[PDB]
Amino acid sequence: THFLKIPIGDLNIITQDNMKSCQMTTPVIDVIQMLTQGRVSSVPIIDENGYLINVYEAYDVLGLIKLSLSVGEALMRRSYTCTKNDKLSTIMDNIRKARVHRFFVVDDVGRLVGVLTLSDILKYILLGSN
Amino acid sequence: THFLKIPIGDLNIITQDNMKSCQMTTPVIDVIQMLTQGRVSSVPIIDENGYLINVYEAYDVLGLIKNDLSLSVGEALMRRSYTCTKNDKLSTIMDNIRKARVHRFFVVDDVGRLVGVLTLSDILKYILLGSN
Repeated sequence: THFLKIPIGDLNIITQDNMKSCQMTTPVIDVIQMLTQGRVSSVPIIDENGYLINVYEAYDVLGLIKLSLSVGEALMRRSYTCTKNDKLSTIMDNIRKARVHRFFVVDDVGRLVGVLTLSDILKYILLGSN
Repeated sequence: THFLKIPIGDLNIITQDNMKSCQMTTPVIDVIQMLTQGRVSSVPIIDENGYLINVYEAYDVLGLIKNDLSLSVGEALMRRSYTCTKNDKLSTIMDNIRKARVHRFFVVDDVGRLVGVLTLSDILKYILLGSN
């Protein structure tokens, strides 16, 4: 019950592997390949310096086709994140509301530092047994 | 634009692989193991005769924890405030996936029994192959 108030940065649950990113100039078709090959349902979109500006989700692709155009153009006019300091309690709530499988972790300036997956939260809970 | 009107049962996208199920009496703690080991975010709840009863999600688990996770799936369902057939058109299914935000759609036959599943991942691969 006390683990809920502990900052995720100390919960040994954030990972920095398999979080390949894309850019405003990345073709959608290329991002689809990233989603399928990487077993992920969303890819982070950052700039040249590493700042997280948004994300491209498998859902967006479904809306897109009711190809080669970049991610920027694909999101043109159509209808998330946390820091290592946030508490697991508020994060689990935001995950439920937004219904996403990955919460990207950004530093104090907005740069992508890691990712917190729903899978790792569940495993944390599973071990919560014992 | 014509593939959107084709029934998924003819799109060679439905699978019968990783789809282990559970029951109303299955302890949530056991369900959590299925989600993690199967690398899935939801598990189909079926009964003794194969009928699809409901679906339990990882999001549901997060709900129970604002306490003991040995409680059955049945009881857990009480604390929370999906499906299709091989005849449904791809267009209808992609819209429902988008609106409900799920990664898997369980496929049932005409009698309501689970016969397979349709993952978002496979829909994407189907789209990707659109590079012909």
